[PDB]
Amino acid sequence: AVVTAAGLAWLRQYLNPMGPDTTSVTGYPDGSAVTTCIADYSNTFNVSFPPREALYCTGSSSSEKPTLVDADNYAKIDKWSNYDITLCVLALPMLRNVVMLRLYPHTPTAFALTEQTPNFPQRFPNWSVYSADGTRFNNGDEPGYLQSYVYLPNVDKHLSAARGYRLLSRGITGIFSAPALETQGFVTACQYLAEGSIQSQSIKSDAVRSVTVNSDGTVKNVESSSQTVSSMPRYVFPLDGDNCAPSSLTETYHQAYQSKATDGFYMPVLSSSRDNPFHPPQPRAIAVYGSFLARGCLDPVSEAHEADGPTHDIYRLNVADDVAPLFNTGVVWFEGISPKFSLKLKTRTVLQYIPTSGSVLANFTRHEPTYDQIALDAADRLRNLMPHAYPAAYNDWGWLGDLLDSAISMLPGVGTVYNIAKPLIKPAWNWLGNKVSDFFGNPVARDG
Amino acid sequence: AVVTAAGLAWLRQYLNPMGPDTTSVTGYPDGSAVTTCIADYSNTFNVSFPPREALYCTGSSSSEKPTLVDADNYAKIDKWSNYDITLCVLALPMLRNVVMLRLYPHTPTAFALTEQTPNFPQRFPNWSVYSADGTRFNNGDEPGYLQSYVYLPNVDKHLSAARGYRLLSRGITGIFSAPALETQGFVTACQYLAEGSIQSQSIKSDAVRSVTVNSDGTVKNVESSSQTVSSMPRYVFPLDGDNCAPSSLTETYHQAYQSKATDGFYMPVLSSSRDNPFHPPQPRAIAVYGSFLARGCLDPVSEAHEADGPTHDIYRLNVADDVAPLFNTGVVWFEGISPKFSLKLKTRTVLQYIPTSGSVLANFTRHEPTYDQIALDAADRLRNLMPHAYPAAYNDWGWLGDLLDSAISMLPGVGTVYNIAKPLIKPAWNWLGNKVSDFFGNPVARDG
Amino acid sequence: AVVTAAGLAWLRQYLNPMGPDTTSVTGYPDGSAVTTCIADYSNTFNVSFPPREALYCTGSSSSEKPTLVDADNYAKIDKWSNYDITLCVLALPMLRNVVMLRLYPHTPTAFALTEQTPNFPQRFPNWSVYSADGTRFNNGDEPGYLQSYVYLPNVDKHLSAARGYRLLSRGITGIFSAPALETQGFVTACQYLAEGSIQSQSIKSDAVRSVTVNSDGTVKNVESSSQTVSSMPRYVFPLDGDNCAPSSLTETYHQAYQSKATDGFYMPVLSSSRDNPFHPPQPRAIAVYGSFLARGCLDPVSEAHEADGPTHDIYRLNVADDVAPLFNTGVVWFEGISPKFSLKLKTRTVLQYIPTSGSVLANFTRHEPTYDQIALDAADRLRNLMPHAYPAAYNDWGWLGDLLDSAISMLPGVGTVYNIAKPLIKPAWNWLGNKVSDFFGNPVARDG
Amino acid sequence: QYIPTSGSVLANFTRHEPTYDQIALDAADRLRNLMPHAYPAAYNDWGWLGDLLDSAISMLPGVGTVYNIAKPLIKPAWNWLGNKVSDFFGNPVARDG
Amino acid sequence: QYIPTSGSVLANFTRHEPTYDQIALDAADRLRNLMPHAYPAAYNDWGWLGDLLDSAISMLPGVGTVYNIAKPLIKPAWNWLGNKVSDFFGNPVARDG
Amino acid sequence: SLTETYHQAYQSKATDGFYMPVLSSSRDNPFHPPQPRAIAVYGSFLARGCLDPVSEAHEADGPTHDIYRLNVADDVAPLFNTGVVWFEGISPKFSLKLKTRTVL
Repeated sequence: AVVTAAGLAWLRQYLNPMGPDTTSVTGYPDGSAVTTCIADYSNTFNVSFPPREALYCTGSSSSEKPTLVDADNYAKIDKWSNYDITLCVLALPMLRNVVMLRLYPHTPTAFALTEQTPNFPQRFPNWSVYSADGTRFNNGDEPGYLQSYVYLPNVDKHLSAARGYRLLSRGITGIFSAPALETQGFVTACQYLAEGSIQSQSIKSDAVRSVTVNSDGTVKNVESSSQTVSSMPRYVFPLDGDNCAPSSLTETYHQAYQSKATDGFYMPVLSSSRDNPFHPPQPRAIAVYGSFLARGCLDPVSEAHEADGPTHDIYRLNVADDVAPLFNTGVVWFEGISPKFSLKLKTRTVLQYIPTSGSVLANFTRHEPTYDQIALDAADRLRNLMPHAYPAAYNDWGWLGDLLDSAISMLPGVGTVYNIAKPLIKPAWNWLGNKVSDFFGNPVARDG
Repeated sequence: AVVTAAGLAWLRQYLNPMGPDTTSVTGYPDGSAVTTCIADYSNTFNVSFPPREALYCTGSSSSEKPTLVDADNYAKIDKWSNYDITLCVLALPMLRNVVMLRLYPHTPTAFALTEQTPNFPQRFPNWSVYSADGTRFNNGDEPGYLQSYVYLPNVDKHLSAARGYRLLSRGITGIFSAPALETQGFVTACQYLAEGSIQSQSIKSDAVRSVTVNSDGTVKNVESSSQTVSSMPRYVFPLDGDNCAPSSLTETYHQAYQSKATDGFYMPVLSSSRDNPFHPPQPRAIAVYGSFLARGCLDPVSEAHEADGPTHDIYRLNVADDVAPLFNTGVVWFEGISPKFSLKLKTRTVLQYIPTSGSVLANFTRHEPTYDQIALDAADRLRNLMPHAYPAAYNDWGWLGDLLDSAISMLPGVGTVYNIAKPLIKPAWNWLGNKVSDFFGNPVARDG
Repeated sequence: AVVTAAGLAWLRQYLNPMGPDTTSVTGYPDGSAVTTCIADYSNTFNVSFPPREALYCTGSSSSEKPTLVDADNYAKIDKWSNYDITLCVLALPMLRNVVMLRLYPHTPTAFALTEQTPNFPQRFPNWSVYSADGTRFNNGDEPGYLQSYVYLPNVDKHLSAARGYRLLSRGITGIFSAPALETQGFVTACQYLAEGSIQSQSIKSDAVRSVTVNSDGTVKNVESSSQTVSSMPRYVFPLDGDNCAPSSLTETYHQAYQSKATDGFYMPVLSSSRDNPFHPPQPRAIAVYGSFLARGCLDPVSEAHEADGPTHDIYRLNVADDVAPLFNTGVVWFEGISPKFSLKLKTRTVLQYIPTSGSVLANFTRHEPTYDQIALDAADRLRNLMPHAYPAAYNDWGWLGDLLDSAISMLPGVGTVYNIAKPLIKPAWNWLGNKVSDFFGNPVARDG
Repeated sequence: QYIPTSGSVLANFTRHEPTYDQIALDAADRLRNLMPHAYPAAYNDWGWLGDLLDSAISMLPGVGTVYNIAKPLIKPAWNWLGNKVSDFFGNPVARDG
Repeated sequence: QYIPTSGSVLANFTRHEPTYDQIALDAADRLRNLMPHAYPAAYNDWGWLGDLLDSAISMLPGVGTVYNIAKPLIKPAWNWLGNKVSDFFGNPVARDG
Repeated sequence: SLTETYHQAYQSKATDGFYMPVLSSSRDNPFHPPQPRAIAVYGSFLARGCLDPVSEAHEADGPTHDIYRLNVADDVAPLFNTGVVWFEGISPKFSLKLKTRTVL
């Protein structure tokens, strides 16, 4: 009839993963009564303009050969460094490869992605170059942008030796800095559910064509193996790549965060469902689900055009992972950034495991199978009204917890004992104008 | 603690889409806080016995050639027109292609469907003929029945330029008429959840068989490519085609509607779940999931029979669409109808969009992110006791809303303020006998 | 505001299927308002050490030929009968093939399973032999263990003629006996959710290699059909076969049941979710989802290694069924059993159907569409704290129902009228030590 | 009703509600002798049936009666041809329903 | 606003809220004649607008008035060049916002 | 089109007939002098003309709509609605008694 302490702690870490108060770590409030190990991964990366030595090419040049460093086309990228740039991070729900960084010479019209599968995508300290025309880059081309993945190795090691898993919470912080007189820029951030699924695209086999005109060999096997089959199953994400542009996100989502670049960002990525069931580790090739080109049987056609129906283009990422379902996909855009910037990324991912016997996790188990429905209902109610992001320095929210959670816990059904906790009003997060008010109208000091 | 006005309006349009009071249009009560555009499509079609000029054939005759009109086999169909006929409409949850009409010379034993993929299925003003033996019809055969799809083009155009969608409500009205002294007939209607899914049937590749008996060419590539792979993914509907016959539906479902033909029908198709999450547009080839023929590994067998396990026959419809999940499939049967009938179909589909930037929908957005749990709980409670269909002239239900919704909104949990609203009793919808009573025992005037 | 009688009866049969009081049969408390037929299958099997006449071999020997009896290698299995043995039952959620029995000469390190698809798996009265090295057994090999499936034929016949189904409850009882002075042994039991899914593994096609060196035939079709496609869809179960060993289950699950062998066991397998929606019959080849061997694109690689990513080994079972989703998988281990034992298995499966018209079920329909949310919430709350198994003779629990259900029904939300029912404490099920206490601290008489 | 044979199909659809009632059987005896032989096809859900007719008649059997008087019972007139039909308590019926 | 043509795109985005109001139209007439022609680009979300200006003016039309007095209305002085701007109720405005 | 566009639109079975009291669209009804003129129905334009960047040579042929002359002259009552009905699916041997009342 009242929220427990464990449920409240879980709610606090789920809504504010990077909060200074969230020192202890607690599991999902369903009391699964299973030996579980809750792991907390905190990582920091100082990303800046990459040097030439950590910059590989994805074209057919590095096809069978391992990664090829740029053959001193780095002059063009220095030319980029002359002017202002744009920096995007895409936080897909992938467990490892927490975020994908991308550097552009100037703001793109849309989040384009290469059709051909890239060669050797690079973990963060290295990058991989893509051409201006949306194609893989070989040496002697026109560089279009740089891309890299931020990889957590310990997450891989632990997901290896685990019977099941579920991601408890994840937050990303973006402490931004630049030399004085070069702080100009804007930061935009937005979350949105991009629910992927295990799908297989429709492909075609190759018909065999043999002409036996041997004197006694005249079989003439001309059979058509050119039928339609299914490619290997891949986890496809329906991220609206054509609408990941900054203005699109701003006008489409009203919880979208906007500020000057120096404020950084802080995205506590949130769920999109009520329940968080355990899942077995299941790494799969990730792909981004593009737009279809052949309508096919969307219009009156014959059987000959039955097969080539509405087949969407699939962009292979050449990256394999098991994703956390039902979590939002986040994305920011640091547009108009000085080239000699410095971004301190700080990611905190806390997630639960069912340890495998004899594995490492078996020595760090925790038996606190607490049950709580009030906390889950409150999480459902808040998910739909919490801001998408915050300034990087914004933590330890006074309204959070003793005020917001208490004021909202009275609403669920009539599971309420305290008559009234506190009236709740619509906040106004005008970070650009310094006219920000919290959920109870109390003005916030933008300095803190 | 009380249902809002927006939640009540949504409930009203969800339960009574064709209601005269439902003039305003409102979105789903979850307050998604996303720019949304709610579109209302109202369409009217005067379907009657088709003339010869709008009647194409689906056999191999129209395989590569476009649609072939019937080569004056129309004499047999006139022979149909001599006697009474039967008319079925199948309202699958497909977004476009709202319903599928079908004309039979006499009542079929079951909803048979052709095994071979038909050639050029026809939008409504045209029809396509199928043979009596359940096969595609070429000219010079025995016509078995006529089939057509009712297509909404604006729905296609809007679903093209939309990031996400969800179907808010859908209703179909069947105003029936016939010349005086020819009103004889019966109408049956029934809804039932036929939850389709993206599945791929198991098919076989073609083994290559080459006999190199050339003097120096003697490789003899005899490798068996005859392995088992997956066909292209299709959205399959498990509609019990063998049990879509009228009597089957009547005896199986107790909410099934029955009346004399002149009364028409009015089906407000209902959901089958609590939540209605947004989905990205995803047109796929629709198929109807038949019955399996080879048991395969359902019995002790070897590996040679491991592959050909329980593979069900799949009936390709040669029609592509993205379906609204979790909504019921409706079906009626106008049996014993005079051949020179006239049915005015009136479909109203209201559904929500997340507009794509620059698209048309972006100019017609609506920001009313209202939240309501009472309305959703009431919808869950009602879905399970609302009649499947109504007489065509039955609208503006007095019991609906101020009485039924109020009387039921007290039940959910104990989220109740008013002590008692009104006792609720089991209605008796005896439309044939003119002894109909509503949810509170008040007799209804069958005239209105 | 209070649990109904039908909801309470459903809860009782769901928690205690083999309870003597559960004579009447009741459906799921959601009031689906559909004609339903609830079927109860009670089966008894006296399993013992099989004789030579009912013992077939799974190797390539019985590949095209039907089952081959053992060619008097039965001497080795008699040698097994000299010493103590181990007996496992695996209760997967398969509707038919309720359990899978397995006999070992001595306790295995893990639940190994053959990589090659076995030949003709045997229904219970017959068994099938597997080699010691984890391979299929042909005559003249070293027998490793025996395996069989317990098959319910009536379930097959009824699932054939049914539009939809859902499994209401299932219980398995293990009355154990042995000659006097041979009762030594231990019994372990455990349930755990192993949520399977329809998956297709990634396989490769065979590239065609033709060398036309005919004088005029020099086409030289060398095209590579060796691409990557998807195998047929199979229902894969992620059962942690490497951790189905007894000690693993004991230390991993704290609700795991342990006792001396003579006590038998009684597993009321439980759900893992709140809702139990109807599903259409959908038999599929079952498979057990092993462990992957090729990391593939889990590490930086090229496109040539993109395809062969993290592909897990799949163990085909050569058995087809449609499984009940969201139910736990149970497993016991009778370790250190005398060879001349005798186990009376008693399985009770009660499950709901939507009858097909004209089918047999249509004559045994039941219209009691009762609705109850309190019962479902109570079931959710109990699922997480009920013991996994019981001694075979333990039924008719006093704490169950009038005490446990009443004491717990006050917790859900504040849907509570009676102020306090009874305090609830943590039970201690120390069946080995005869110090067992129920949910209210009342000591239980191990004799009853 | 059936008594299922073991192993037969009926054995999976059994029902244990062995309720006993003599009042219902006596009422059935009393009604059998005064119920109309047939009805118009559309005539169902009789208002007089059950809460009225069965209650009004259940007081008669012997003196197995608790409620003093339920409702007076009169002879109905089923003149379906003439549209002058009256039920067991004189209430005119709408031939449409 | 549009009156959609049948079958056209607008037909899928219609809105039925035929609200009637004469007070709003009269207030619009009264304000049109005294509202400033333009504003600084950053000037939005006027505090005086709506709850204050519209309320204070809605009492004037005829005597269609329930609230006795809302707020006295004075002539504003929009001296944007000199940073001496005052709104319709004399409250100085911060030129920064 | 009329049914879905107008919510005050009347629909019924044919036997019910109809009764349209055509209404004004304005507040005032000032007197006007008789002024018969050729009536025409204003169709849809075909030549965009200066709706797009063009020269003077295409300045003249701007957005000129097709006009359908009715070859009928009258003076119309301004500000009154235009009514329209449709008796669809009528038996050929029907009989419609029109009764018009105009007071002016």
